[PDB]
Amino acid sequence: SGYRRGRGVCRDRRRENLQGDQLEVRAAALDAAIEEENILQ
Amino acid sequence: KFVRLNVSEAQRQEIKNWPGSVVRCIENGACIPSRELQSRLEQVVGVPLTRRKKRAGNRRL
Amino acid sequence: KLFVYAGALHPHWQVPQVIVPAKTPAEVSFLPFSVERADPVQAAARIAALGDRMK
Amino acid sequence: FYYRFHKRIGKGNFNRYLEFYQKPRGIENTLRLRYNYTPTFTAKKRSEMWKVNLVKKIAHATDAKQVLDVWTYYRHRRTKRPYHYLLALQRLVEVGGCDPTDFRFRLIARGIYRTAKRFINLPRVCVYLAKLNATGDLQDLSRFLIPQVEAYFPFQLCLLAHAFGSVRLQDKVLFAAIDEALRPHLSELPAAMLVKLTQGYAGALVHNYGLLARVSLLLQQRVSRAARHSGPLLPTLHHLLAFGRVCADLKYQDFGYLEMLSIQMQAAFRADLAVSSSRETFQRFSPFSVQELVEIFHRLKVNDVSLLLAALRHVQARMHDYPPSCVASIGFCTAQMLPCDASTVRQVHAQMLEVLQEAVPLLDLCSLGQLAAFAKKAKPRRNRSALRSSVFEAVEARVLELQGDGRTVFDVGRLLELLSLNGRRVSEEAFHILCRQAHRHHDLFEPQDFCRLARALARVKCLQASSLVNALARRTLRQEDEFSPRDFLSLLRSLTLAGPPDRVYAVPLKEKLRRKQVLHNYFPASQSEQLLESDLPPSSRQTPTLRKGRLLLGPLEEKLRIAEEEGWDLLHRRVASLRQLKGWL
Amino acid sequence: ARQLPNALYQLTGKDVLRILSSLDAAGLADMLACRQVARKLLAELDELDSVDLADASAVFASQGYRNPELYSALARRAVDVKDSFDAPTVFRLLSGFSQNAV
RNA sequence: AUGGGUAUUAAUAGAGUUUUUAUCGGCAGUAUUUACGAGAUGUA
RNA sequence: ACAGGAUCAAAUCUUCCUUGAGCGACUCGGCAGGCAAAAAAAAAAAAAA
RNA sequence: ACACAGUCGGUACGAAGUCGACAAGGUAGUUGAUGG
Repeated sequence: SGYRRGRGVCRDRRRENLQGDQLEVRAAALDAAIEEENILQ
Repeated sequence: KFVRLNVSEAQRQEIKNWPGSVVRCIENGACIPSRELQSRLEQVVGVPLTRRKKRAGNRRL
Repeated sequence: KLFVYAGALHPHWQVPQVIVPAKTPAEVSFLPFSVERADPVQAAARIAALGDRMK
Repeated sequence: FYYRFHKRIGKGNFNRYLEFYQKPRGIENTLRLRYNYTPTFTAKKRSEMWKVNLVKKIAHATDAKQVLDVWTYYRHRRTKRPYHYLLALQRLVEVGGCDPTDFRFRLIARGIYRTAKRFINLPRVCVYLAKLNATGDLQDLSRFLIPQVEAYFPFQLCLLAHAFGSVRLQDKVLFAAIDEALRPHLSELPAAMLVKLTQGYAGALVHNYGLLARVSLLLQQRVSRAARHSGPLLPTLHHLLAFGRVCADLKYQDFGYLEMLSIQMQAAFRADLAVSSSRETFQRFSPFSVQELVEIFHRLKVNDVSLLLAALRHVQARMHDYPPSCVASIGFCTAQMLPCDASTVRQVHAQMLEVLQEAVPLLDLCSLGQLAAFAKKAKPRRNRSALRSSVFEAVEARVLELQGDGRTVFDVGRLLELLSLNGRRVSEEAFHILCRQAHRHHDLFEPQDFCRLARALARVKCLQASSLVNALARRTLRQEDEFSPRDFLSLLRSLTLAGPPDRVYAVPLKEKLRRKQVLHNYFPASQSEQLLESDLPPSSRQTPTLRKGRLLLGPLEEKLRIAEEEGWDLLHRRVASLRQLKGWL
Repeated sequence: ARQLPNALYQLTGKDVLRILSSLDAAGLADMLACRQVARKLLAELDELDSVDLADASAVFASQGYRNPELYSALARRAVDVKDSFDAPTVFRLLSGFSQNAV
């Protein structure tokens, strides 16, 4: 939520970048909602 | 030597009676010094060794 | 912007130390050694035999 | 420009250095870091944003710990301002105070003292400090307060006096200057501000009867005329009772003012009884107000029989609405003041004792002691002895339930004496609890309290609290001058009879009694050595003997560890050590 | 309940009855509160209404506090102001009597 | 004193005041400086 | 500042804890003193009226 | 100005707001990576 802010944070979330990298290494309204579900998946 | 030569006569007698060296025992934490002995030690080393008590003349009415 | 010190601890108020108090080693779930006890009578005999020879 | 900064060799000694794991005195670089290049937009914003974040985080803080942590975090940010200091103080008061000796708060206090002369509203700072209990800082600020009292507003001066009185700090020069400044403005001050000024004087125990008489005359005149930032000029019964309590504290016995107050209170009682719809009862006063009035008259020893009878009649009429604590206090004062042989007084006291014995389970230690005194000072019709015995039994049963009540103030000595009287023997547990709790009250004791507690202990022995007896002996030796000949003689007799104190107190006490007898030529009809070094306490080390032993001078994982060991809070900062590098590699 | 006595003087009979009923519903049994409240109820009989009397009877019956003087006063006042009663209110009033055996 | 109407010492809101040498001649005119607070969220 | 705090509570004279090192130490806050005059080897030497 | 005193570059608004904002929280608009 701190990164999905509408007006846009001035800075990228490097902490999320690094945590996600380590994790992966170590292992019309309804249509819009479906697209949101796709990005969630 | 400074402590022995500057302390009072009774304290000197106690020092003589004590087995071993008093300063060594104090530093090792084996014997508890007296107030006069601590005062002379503080005079030697330049700093207090316990919370120094100052005497004020204040009274609550 | 550089601060160097001869000793282990630094005096900065709001900066953490690198030399810290020691913590007890973490426990383990296995016994690294096995023990087997001598028979009490033979142990008593041996202790008695050694006692005079030593002291 | 060229930033001249060098690190020098110095004059240390590190040959055969020994590592003690003690910090060095100071940081090596103490010269100011003067940047020789202009900052960028981001750099300057980060430099200046403390002016917003400090106040924002002070407002967001809901604890003194958070407030002090934020202040310490911004300690190095200059330049702090009077409104910054005032916001910090106000937030501290609202969150509920803090230790005025914590070094984090000492930063704030030292900054306040540094910028004292630049404060426009110094009295507001002083009020905040008094509320926070920073007695030392408040005392220091009087130096700069003194030459500005004549320039402040009268309500500011009244608040200043109240703040000084609240911490019981006497500053006679300041109070005299305040009185001189308020001389021309007193008549126009609101009743609340007059009460504040007089309460400050009472708390400081400055007996300015010249001021008290003027205030009493002003209040009487305003009441006679009678018959949102300032406050009304015309007083109320509450203001009159507050001024009367101030007069009781300062021992100002103004019979005219008390006559006025008695007339007003009798009229109020009559109107309250006349009231009929049960919604306008206690409109002008309350049971606590009645208790305060009765206490005022008892303390001043002014025997207004009509007023006391009217108060007792009102209490009888509407006792179901009277809190048990109010009933206990009223009974105590009325029984101490009036004879119990009067029919009305006896009937009302009997009903009050019935209700109080009913409500014993709700009473605290003070109310219990007052009830014990009142139940014995009363003169009931039936079962005089059984009533007192049952009252004492109930008080004993209730005391055990208040073991941990280390906050309430009461007369431990009188309670113990009542429990041990007429051959009655106190319960061991209750006696132990009471003697344990008596230690808190020693700083509050009078000579009569000393005598009464010693009497109680002597009677109980003839159980013994050796520590309490020793403390009593030491304190009376310190406060020998406070005692009259008879008081000192009886106190020493009781001290000896309750188990003799240590010789270190017994001998000098005898010397003091001896000197007092000579000076006062006092020798009752019924009526040692020099101190030895062996009699001195062994906890101290005034003897030359040496003893085996020691003198012990000592008494989010990263965030938790730093808080536990280093002792400060990271807040938004984050810490990591090399031990966790492989998790990021 | 233990702090109610300190506020009894700022309340009315209706307010005290409401507090007592709420505490009874919560499930508190403290005879001291009921015994203290009885005195106020008896001192303020001239202002109680039919619902007030029924509520008082029911709450005291549920609490178990028994006082013949209180119940007689309640009955007398209810008879005095019987004109304002309804059938459920009368049943509520009489249920306390039935439960308390008065 | 079955005890605190109770014994003793309120200078208490006021502990406050301009010395010595010296017959006669001479200097003493000006500037700077303390609230770099948001009195105020004004007395509840 | 014995200023704040704890305790079956301290020899008169604080048993301890707090006060990051009670602002380097001690003071002042209508404090502080650049120029003139009058003096003047560095310095010192005039209270105001 | 360190400068035969010139040359090439040279600060990246607002959230300084707040009735804010997938999986956990022990509710901090805080947190997920890391045993020898």
